[PDB]
Amino acid sequence: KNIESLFDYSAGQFEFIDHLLTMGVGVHFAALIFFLVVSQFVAPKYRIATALSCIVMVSAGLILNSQAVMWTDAYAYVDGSYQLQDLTFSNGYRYVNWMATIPCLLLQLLIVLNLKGKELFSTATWLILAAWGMIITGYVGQLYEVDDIAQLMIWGAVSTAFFVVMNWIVGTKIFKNRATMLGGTDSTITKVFWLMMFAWTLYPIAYLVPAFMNNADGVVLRQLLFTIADISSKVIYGLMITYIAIQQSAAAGYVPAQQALGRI
Ligand SMILES: *C/C=C(C)/C=C/C=C(C)/C=C/C1=C(C)CCCC1(C)C
Ligand SMILES: CCCCCCCC/C=C\CCCCCCCC(=O)O
Ligand SMILES: CCCCCCCC/C=C\CCCCCCCC(=O)O
Ligand SMILES: [Cl-]
Ligand SMILES: [Cl-]
Repeated sequence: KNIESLFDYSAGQFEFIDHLLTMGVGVHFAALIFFLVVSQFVAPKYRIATALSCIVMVSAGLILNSQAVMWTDAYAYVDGSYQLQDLTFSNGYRYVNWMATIPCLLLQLLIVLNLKGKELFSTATWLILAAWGMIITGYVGQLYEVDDIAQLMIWGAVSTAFFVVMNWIVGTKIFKNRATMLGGTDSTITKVFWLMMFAWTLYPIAYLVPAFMNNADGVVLRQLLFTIADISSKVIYGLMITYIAIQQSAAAGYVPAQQALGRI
């Protein structure tokens, strides 16, 4: 059981959540068209990093669209407020989606870091195992956000341990392979690390909202934090990854990338 089910919502709270989720869909699908069109300017070595941004945009866009429809299915305006009907709304579906989206985000970073062969395969496997441990333990913890806050906290601590180990793998790989990067992207990639540290830390903050703001305004805050975090961790991040891919492509002599950069 999730905290959303405990409350009735004002028309203001209900409509704001619907608009946040709907705006989220729009931003991700608008970004998808950008990544699709610029993929032709990326060298073959990096083209999979731009394709992964397209995959993340549709995956995230579809979960946000699903959440928006589930939100409107679950509530109806009755006696002056939006009240729970027969259908349920939950954040559980986002956790399931992270099982696919987090590995995609991590893989596109490894590609632009110029990792290849055995090092790429072994780094991706450890990263994906750490990401899955984080997601599964978090998914279990949030099943107790109404019934048992102590259990939410302890599964949250286990999940945070996987998060910290994953961030150490990411940081280690970034600061080690920064020197292999072309066209000044050795500087850009350090900003990508900090963007990840910031954006990804908003998810455990949203996870703890039932512990510090268990009310209808807390429900709104959690959807707002997921909105900021999704746009930063998927869209802004994807735009930086694509910039890095095109810049390294042009530095390596890929003529469509040089022509695209020269045109802007
Ligand atoms: C596009 C979606 C992304 C980048 C999701 C990232 C999710 C996390 C970094 C989740 C982390 C969590 C903890 C560190 C503790 C509480 C449980 C989680 C799973 C919310
Ligand atoms: C990268 C940042 C992306 C985030 C964009 C989201 C912008 C819109 C967010 C907040 C505006 C504040 C709206 C006021 C909330 C009204 C409270 C209520 O529900 O009654
Ligand atoms: C119904 C939802 C409303 C639709 C939202 C459409 C607005 C799209 C605006 C921004 C999305 C960001 C797309 C990223 C392209 C990068 C642009 C750039 O080069 O700076
Ligand atoms: Cl190539
Ligand atoms: Cl997602």
